[PDB]
Amino acid sequence: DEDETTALVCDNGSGLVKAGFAGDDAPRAVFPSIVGRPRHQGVMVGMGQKDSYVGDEAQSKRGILTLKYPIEHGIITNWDDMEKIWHHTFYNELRVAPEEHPTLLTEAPLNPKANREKMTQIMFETFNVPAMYVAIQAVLSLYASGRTTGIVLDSGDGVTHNVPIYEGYALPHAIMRLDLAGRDLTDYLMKILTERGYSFVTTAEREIVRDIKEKLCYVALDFENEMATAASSSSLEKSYELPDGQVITIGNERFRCPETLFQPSFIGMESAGIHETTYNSIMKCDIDIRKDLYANNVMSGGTTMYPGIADRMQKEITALAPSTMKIKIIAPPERKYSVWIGGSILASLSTFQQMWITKQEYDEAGPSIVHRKCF
Amino acid sequence: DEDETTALVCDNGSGLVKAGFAGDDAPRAVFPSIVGRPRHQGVMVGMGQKDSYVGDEAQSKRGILTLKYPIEHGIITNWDDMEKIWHHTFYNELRVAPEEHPTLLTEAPLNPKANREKMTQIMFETFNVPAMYVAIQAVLSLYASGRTTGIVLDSGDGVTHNVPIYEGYALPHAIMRLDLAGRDLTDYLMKILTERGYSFVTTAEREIVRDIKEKLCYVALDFENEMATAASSSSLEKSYELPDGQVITIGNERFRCPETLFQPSFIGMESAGIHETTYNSIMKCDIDIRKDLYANNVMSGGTTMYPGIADRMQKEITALAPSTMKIKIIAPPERKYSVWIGGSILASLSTFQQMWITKQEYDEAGPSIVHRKCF
Amino acid sequence: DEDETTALVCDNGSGLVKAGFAGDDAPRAVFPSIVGRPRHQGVMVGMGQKDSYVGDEAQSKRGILTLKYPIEHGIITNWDDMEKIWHHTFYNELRVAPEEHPTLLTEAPLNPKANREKMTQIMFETFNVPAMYVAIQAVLSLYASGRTTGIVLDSGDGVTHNVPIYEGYALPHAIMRLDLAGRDLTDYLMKILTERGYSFVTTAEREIVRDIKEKLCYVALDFENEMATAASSSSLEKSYELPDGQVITIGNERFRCPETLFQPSFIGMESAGIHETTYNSIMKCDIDIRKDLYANNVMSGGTTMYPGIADRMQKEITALAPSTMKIKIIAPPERKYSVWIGGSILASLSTFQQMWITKQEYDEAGPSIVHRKCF
Amino acid sequence: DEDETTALVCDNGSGLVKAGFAGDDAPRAVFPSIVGRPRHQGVMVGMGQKDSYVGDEAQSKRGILTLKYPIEHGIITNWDDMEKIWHHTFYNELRVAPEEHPTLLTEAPLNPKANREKMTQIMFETFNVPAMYVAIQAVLSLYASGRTTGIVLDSGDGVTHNVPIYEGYALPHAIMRLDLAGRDLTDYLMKILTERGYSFVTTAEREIVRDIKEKLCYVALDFENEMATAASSSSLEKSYELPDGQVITIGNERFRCPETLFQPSFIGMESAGIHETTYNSIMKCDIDIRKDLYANNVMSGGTTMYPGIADRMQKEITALAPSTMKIKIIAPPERKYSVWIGGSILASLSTFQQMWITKQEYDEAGPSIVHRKCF
Amino acid sequence: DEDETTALVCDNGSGLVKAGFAGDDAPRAVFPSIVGRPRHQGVMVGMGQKDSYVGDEAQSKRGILTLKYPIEHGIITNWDDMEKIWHHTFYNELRVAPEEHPTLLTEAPLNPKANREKMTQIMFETFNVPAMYVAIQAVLSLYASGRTTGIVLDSGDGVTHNVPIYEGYALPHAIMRLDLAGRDLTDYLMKILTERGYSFVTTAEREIVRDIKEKLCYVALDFENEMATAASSSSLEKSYELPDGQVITIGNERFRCPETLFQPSFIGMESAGIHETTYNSIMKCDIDIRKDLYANNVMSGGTTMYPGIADRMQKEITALAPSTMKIKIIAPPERKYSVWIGGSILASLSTFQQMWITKQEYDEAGPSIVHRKCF
Ligand SMILES: Nc1ncnc2c1ncn2[C@@H]1O[C@H](COP(=O)(O)OP(=O)(O)O)[C@@H](O)[C@H]1O
Ligand SMILES: Nc1ncnc2c1ncn2[C@@H]1O[C@H](COP(=O)(O)OP(=O)(O)O)[C@@H](O)[C@H]1O
Ligand SMILES: Nc1ncnc2c1ncn2[C@@H]1O[C@H](COP(=O)(O)OP(=O)(O)O)[C@@H](O)[C@H]1O
Ligand SMILES: Nc1ncnc2c1ncn2[C@@H]1O[C@H](COP(=O)(O)OP(=O)(O)O)[C@@H](O)[C@H]1O
Ligand SMILES: Nc1ncnc2c1ncn2[C@@H]1O[C@H](COP(=O)(O)OP(=O)(O)O)[C@@H](O)[C@H]1O
Repeated sequence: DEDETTALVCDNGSGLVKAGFAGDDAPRAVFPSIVGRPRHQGVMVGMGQKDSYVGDEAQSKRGILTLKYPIEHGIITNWDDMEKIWHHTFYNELRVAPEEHPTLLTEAPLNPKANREKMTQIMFETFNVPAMYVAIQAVLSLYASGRTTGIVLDSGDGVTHNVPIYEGYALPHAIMRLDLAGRDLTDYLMKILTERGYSFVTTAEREIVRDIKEKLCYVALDFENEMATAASSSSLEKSYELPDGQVITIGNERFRCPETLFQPSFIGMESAGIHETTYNSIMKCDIDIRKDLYANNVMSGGTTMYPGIADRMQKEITALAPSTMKIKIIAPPERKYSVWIGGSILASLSTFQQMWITKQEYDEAGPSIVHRKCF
Repeated sequence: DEDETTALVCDNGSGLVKAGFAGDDAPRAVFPSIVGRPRHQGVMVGMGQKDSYVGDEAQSKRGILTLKYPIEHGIITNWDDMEKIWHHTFYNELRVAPEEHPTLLTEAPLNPKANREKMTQIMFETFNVPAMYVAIQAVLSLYASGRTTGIVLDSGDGVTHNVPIYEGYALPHAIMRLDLAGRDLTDYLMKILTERGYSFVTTAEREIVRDIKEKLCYVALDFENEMATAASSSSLEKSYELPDGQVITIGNERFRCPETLFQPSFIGMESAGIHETTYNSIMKCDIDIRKDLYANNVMSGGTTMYPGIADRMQKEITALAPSTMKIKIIAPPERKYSVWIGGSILASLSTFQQMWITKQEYDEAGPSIVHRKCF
Repeated sequence: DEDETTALVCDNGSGLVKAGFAGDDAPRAVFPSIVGRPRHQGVMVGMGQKDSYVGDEAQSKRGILTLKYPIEHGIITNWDDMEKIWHHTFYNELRVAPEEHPTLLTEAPLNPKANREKMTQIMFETFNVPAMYVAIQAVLSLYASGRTTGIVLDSGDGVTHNVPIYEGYALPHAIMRLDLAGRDLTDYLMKILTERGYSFVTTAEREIVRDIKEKLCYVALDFENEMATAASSSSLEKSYELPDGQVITIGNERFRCPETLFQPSFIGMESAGIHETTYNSIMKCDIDIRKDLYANNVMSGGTTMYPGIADRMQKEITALAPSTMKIKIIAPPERKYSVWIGGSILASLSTFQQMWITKQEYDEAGPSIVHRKCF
Repeated sequence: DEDETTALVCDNGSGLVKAGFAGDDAPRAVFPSIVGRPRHQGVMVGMGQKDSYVGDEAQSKRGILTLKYPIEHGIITNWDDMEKIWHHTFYNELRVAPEEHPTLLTEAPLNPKANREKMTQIMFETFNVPAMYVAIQAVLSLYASGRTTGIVLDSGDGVTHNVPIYEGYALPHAIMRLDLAGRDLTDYLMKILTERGYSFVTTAEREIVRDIKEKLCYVALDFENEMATAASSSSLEKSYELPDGQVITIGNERFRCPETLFQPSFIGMESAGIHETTYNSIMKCDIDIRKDLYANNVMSGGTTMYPGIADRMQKEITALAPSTMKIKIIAPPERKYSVWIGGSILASLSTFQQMWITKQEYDEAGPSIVHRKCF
Repeated sequence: DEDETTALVCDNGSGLVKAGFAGDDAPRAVFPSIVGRPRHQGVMVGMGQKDSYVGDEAQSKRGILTLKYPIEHGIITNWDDMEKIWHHTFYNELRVAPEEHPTLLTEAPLNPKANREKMTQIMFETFNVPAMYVAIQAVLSLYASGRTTGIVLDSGDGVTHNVPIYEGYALPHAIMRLDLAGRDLTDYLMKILTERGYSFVTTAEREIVRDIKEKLCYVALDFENEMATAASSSSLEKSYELPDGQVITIGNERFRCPETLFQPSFIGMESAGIHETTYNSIMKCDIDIRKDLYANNVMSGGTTMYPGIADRMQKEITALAPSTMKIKIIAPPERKYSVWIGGSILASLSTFQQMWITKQEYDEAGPSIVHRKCF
């Protein structure tokens, strides 16, 4: 730094802009991926001294704002804020120039192809960065576990992926991405608060909804059996005092939202459970490889941190998995910051310098340079 | 070794690469002739530590690989892999230099003229081997036994040979070759199983078919009498559990594939079984040899070790053979390494040392040294 | 009929249930072979008229039904409906008694051996028909075309066969069958639409996928060469309006799924396309057979009605064919019902009166009569 | 004819049933001596309309058949077809009744004595023929040259003969027959295709092998000297494009198979060269007769039509022949049809009517009438 | 021997090397004159144990050999091997040096002038032999019979002799030699089986033929009457189970082959009968010599031992010989060693030692010392 290239590590995901420096094991800046916009209206004389709201600063105020989500479904809908997000990352959190170091940002797999170019364009040309790489999300989570073969089950905010990866980067398989992760479960809960009685309509309390979900809603081994227990619950029934005033009694609700993740039928969707994809991708592969795919079940992303998520994959997996192989869940103590931890690993590499896309490359090999390095 | 020339004893055949040192008593290194290649696909950051997997290292994996077979019919299909094989044999499976040992390899009788030269060349030019000879397959099973005359029914893995042998070795007027050994039987077993109800499409589980064959498909004493027992299947069936959650009950199939051995008509092949050729080759031989050819029916190679295999040649041969000579089937308890063990004995003789072709001789007489020394 | 024995001709395969009578030029009753099942749910006042939908009746509505396919892989996956399908054939769509006429059905090559009997047993024992035979799929397609010698590339409606045929009918050997089919392709198109930007899921729109395939998706002469022309689409992009209200611009898609037929490598499957097998099967054959196989490339089945596929076989076939024999495609003008037409010819011969199984033989000799006649 | 006896001329040899009429110089029917048998198997509806295959009709199809050889080694193994051969000759080629004319067939010298009777038996008694004679093969070839003393060297398909004949029919000498002619050379070539690399196993391509031999494989003056020339051949090395697809490179092979005829050591036999028999038979005869035996070296039969066969007998003969006599090869422009040309000569004789065996004679002088006229 | 000079007694003839010492009663060492040479070829590490198999050692094995003959027609055809034949006879069976013992050999009457000297030369010059006499062959059977005068019909194996012998030394006026004995009979049996339906031409199995002749083949009483007995078959045909399971029914052949002895006419020889020459030589002699010549028709040599041979000469002789005297066949019990016994006698008298030629006498009067005593 100031004479060494030394990159950053940015996991500009759809849930947290997990930024931090190269070779670190903690992301310095962690702040949401919601950009805020007013709705309070009125006159002014004094003001909040802002009018453009970004990350944690956006989050701060919710009572005066409607919280827009720049990245939905791994597609960045609004690019105008993205320079300013990254200006909030480099200048205003990490306290660095875009010029001093590259920037490793994340690509959510099977991304819309125009975004890959569009992003770089904002960086190099408009925000002068010496280099950058838009890595493949899921792959970074493999390296985080220290695994080098397995089935990476990354359920981050916006997208879930069942990615079988081999020692050397895999050839197209049933490597897949699906929207069914954390945001979606946030949107399901609100459905179910509609038939409850408690009111939660807008963006501003939707984030509060996402909070009520994360820290309580344990993953039932089977919904139906804990459903019957709901009748004379004692440990299923507790009140989650809303931390700004209200009691939010949650009975059946607690293991109703987590079960939805693996059974999209509770929404009224036809999508496959994430444990179905697990079977599909592993069975497809040669008989002698299934043993190691089922041995190494990597489960990263914050969504796979609900209480009792671990014991859920012990029956779900054994269902449509044979008796000819060991079945063992890999779930590292922390796993929310999983794509960011992996990029840090790459940045400790000097080959990643030459596996990243240079400033000069953009002008020298046209815009298609992007897809030339990310394949 | 390390003090004397002391060769290798190598059975570079199409079934097992039976490697070892000369003067050794067993092939220390023994591993099938399979070259592995990827098909993991997906996201790789790890590495299987090869791309062109070979031998035992390939054999480990089956679920990540596709299995090529480099010597088919005792004919080296691709010599480029043979080069990678020997680089794995000498250096990494025997942990010796070839710039030290001579090498005894095997030749399936009556091969292409080129194989003999192609083999010698890779040895002298690409391993600087002090000397080597690629002795003639079937003949060696004769030296193993201590026998000096007989009819060698070497059924290796792609090739069957009816070599009536004498100490002044038989001329090409009695010796015969026909493709009908072990690999050819494997692709029939699955054939008749496709209509059963199990699937053997990919290569890696074709190998599994080869396993099922050896340790459960016994040779029918009379196909027709065991066919009739099929009405009351009980002794017929017996499940071979395959650990991917399946059970493989095999009925008439257990003895159906072995009768194909003796009747190529079920293949669609118009050729004669192994018990017919026996007659042909003795009837070609001189009258004053035929009683002892029948005394000395040597039945070698790993294919001729299925349960009940030997006893079929006690009734079939005797069928259209005379009743005027003592029929004794010579089928030792072990005849897998019949060629390998015989190849040790010759590699412990010093006249076989002067019978084999030195490094320098190859420059003195070209590639053609082979056919100048051996025929 | 009712005054003549007049059999049926039924192509009870993976296509439609093509029924009609012996010596008919068309299958008068034609309705598919998908079976429909309810899923309307809730309070119900009337009824959907039918409980289980069969044939055409099922195909009609899909928005109230979830669509089973009782026959997948040429393996009858559910027998219970087959009974109503033949009841739907004779009684309500041709309005005859099964006891009036015999029945000619199809057997796809290397069917499971129980399926052959199972079918017969419900027909003869549970519906009674004076006689019936389950003829061999491909062989009928030869006589339909009018040839008597060639390479029949009968790609029926779920199952592909490369049958080199002669005046005598080929023995198991270079007659092969493979699952690699239109219905399999259907699941490859929906696959690629994920982040590309379209959505297809359920059963009811899987059938629409099959539609999008047939009438717009033509096979590239070489994918890679029309792929690059994609760069600016003009001859690629066209719109397929889908009823629901939504436009389906298809660029590369037109020839991307169709190439996958000839190239299961893009699926992720190790298997070889059907034109590789065409070479394989011909090199397997004896040389006094090969000149007429390339000379008369008979291209049968509903898969060779795909647009730009015949022209695909002018370069695919000619590629690894000797220039020592003429090569010329025999393409019939229509060949979807090639197996039905050919079976009609057989049901219009009297030699067939003795080539079929009479009702009474089934009770008289145990169910192995099936395999006694169609071996 | 229809009032004149007028015989046929039939050379029912082991290579061609050379039939034609009396006094002709062309055999009308010439067609092989191979009777065909199926091996294609299968079902049938249409068929080839035959199931018994005979001569050229047999030859036609090879891809559906295995070609049996009724006459091997001048011994007719299958008599069942022989009526049908002769029915294919008289009725179906020459277009005559067996009753209208006699039939002159050939006896290969030193024939198994039961065959002479066995043949007549089929004719007179079962196929009513007014007369017949089974002439002595070699003798007919003498008359063809117009010679009346010499040494007849008939190398037809199955048997070679060195027959010294005097003006009047000879008294037993070293008049001999040997199997070493054309068929045998066909069987040697296949040996040598085994060590080449090209595959030719069965009956069906063996006839093709016989073709590759006849029209290319020139007779070396000395093998060994043209062997050295093989190194940088230009006129020795040419490719015999197989006329149904393949190139068949033939180098050393060309003058390797023809040299075998005179040197049985290349097989691995101990038999005498045909030029050794020449010395033996001539030297044995009185000193004053050798001059005319060596003057008239008659070389008939198709086998003695390879290119450079003529110049071969100019050194071979002079080797062990003195300086006291002229040495001159008699080899008529055509000489394949040599036994048939000679019988035509006999049939222009009216003494041959009385030197043939009458219908009536068989019943009137028992079966031994046969050996009474042929001595 | 080691106590007296004691010669050998050798009746060095074509049918056996009848060897022994002087003073013995029978030849100990008896073995046919066959020299073996390899013929199976090939490469080797084992061996046939000789490469110039000779005598008893050659006769044991035959299946790996081609059999040279060194004395034919009682003319020693080759001397090169004869030396080696004696090197196995003297050294290795008689177990003594020829550098240490004299030698009684045989002279077949009327040998060419070199033969008498050539034999003797290898014994004096190369074996150094102390003394030797090569007595005259036929004469010895005379002394063996007890006779002093008579007509010796000495028929060993190569040479038949009609020797009238005087009390002393007869003169040439009726002594004759004709080559027509045993070995000729052998080539006629294999001859007459070829038209019958068998082959046994080659040397290795010719010896077997020779075995069949001697212990089976009996001379008829007259060909013509047992030729008429041929009508019935019961007394003709009888299977000669030849070890190898080859059953050989032979009818007229047992007594068809022996007649050839008395009749060269079936060979095609214009030479007359050996039984004709007997009369001729006695009709040449004076009347005061014939009465006792007919009293003494001495019949010696192993050819004169077929059952039915002797008794035939009571009808043959009396046919064209007078009835005024006693025709008595002196037919000894056994007469295979007939020449060996006569030499044993002579070699048991010391005056024959003194009638024989010492070593030094060879140098002292050159090679012509031979014809000086034994002319
Ligand atoms: N401890 C937790 N238990 C279960 N779900 C959680 C937990 N932590 C985070 N999540 C959920 O996962 C989503 C946040 O994912 P995040 O890692 O920020 O996303 P991205 O990888 O898209 O940047 C949120 O919906 C949140 O509720
Ligand atoms: N019991 C058995 N009968 C038959 N095949 C067997 C048996 N046991 C092992 N085999 C297998 O069959 C094949 C025999 O071929 P092998 O003799 O090793 O061949 P090559 O001479 O071609 O190297 C081997 O692959 C071996 O593992
Ligand atoms: N003219 C056509 N071109 C392409 N496909 C067509 C055509 N006509 C009908 N189809 C539809 O597409 C499929 C044709 O191929 P299909 O018969 O399914 O073959 P396969 O044996 O490979 O499954 C059928 O499902 C059919 O309904
Ligand atoms: N032109 C030729 N040159 C050399 N060999 C030939 C030629 N013509 C025929 N032959 C060979 O001679 C044999 C055919 O002999 P053929 O006259 O038909 O027999 P037969 O007299 O037994 O009826 C075949 O092996 C064939 O290859
Ligand atoms: N006991 C026998 N009966 C009939 N033939 C015999 C008998 N023994 C020998 N012969 C035959 O007579 C010939 C052998 O004569 P032999 O005395 O050995 O000859 P030579 O005096 O030339 O050495 C052989 O052909 C043999 O088959």
